[PDB]
Amino acid sequence: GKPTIVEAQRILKIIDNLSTNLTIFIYLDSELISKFLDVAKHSKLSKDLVSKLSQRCLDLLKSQAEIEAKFKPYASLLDQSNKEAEDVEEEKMIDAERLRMQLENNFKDLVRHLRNSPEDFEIIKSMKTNVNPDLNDLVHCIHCQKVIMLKKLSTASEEDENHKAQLRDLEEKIEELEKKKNKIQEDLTKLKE
Amino acid sequence: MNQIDAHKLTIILRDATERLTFLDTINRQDDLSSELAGYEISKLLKKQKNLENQYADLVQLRTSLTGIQNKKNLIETQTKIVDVAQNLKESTKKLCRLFKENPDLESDALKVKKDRIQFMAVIEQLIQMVQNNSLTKFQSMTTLELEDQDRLRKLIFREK
Repeated sequence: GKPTIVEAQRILKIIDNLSTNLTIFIYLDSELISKFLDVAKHSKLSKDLVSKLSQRCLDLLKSQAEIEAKFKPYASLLDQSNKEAEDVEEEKMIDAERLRMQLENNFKDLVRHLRNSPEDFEIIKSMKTNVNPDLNDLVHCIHCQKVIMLKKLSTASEEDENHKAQLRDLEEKIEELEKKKNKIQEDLTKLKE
Repeated sequence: MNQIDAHKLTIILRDATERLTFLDTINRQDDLSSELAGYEISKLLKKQKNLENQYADLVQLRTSLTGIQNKKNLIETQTKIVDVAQNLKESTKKLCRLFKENPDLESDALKVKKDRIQFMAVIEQLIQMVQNNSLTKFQSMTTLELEDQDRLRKLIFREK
């Protein structure tokens, strides 16, 4: 019953996009991606699910596995660069930055393709069934933030001040009526006694 | 949690923040004007126009649908007309709701931008928590905000 503005509608679109990306990431953990490094020798992944995956999806999976394997040594270096590690090699830092940027590009491409292929996300969910409880909590918090922000942007700024100016009176009268009903219920109880 | 997964989550959050920044930059030049509100009004009016066109086509068919064997077709057209009329009434309700409770376009846009800034700050806070792996703090903040916001307009039928 509350309409939304163009800016608020764009915010909602980005909200759904972020939720979809988070859900996709839920089934794109590091271990499964690394399991895609060697299709033939890594038998932990069933052949049928790999075959059911699209050629572009499989290519993205292999590329992401390779990028993650390469960047594993440099992830800690990137994390600790913010600390006192002044003696970090310049070439090592440049290589780590390049690997991170390539990994980000590949992950964005994979997310874009998955959002464009329902079968891709369905298969991804099929391969992995154990979802981190922290991941579920983050997804639910994302939905809660989405709903609260829809609530905020579904309200006129004049109505926003209404929550303080006129909705103050509305809520106070709601409390008054609730307490009046409480008093009438107490009267009913006393009369029955 | 794995550092690769945390980095990917941070990248996704920063991508969402960058999308918000691009939207704000596009709105910078003149999108603050009523052109966006006018565009939404025009899209709603185009939906209303489509409903009216379908209703008029059905009415024309009914007027020209003179025939005994087609009574079932006439009934179907009447049902479609009823659905179109209900859609038109609902669209009129929505458009009037737009026109009544949004008298101040400037204030509404200002509040939308403030909400956007608040959400970008919240996203950066979430990114910092993930880098610190403090998912519990993020969940607590979400719970607190959920508890805080609570209600609006529900008060109408609540009073009823």
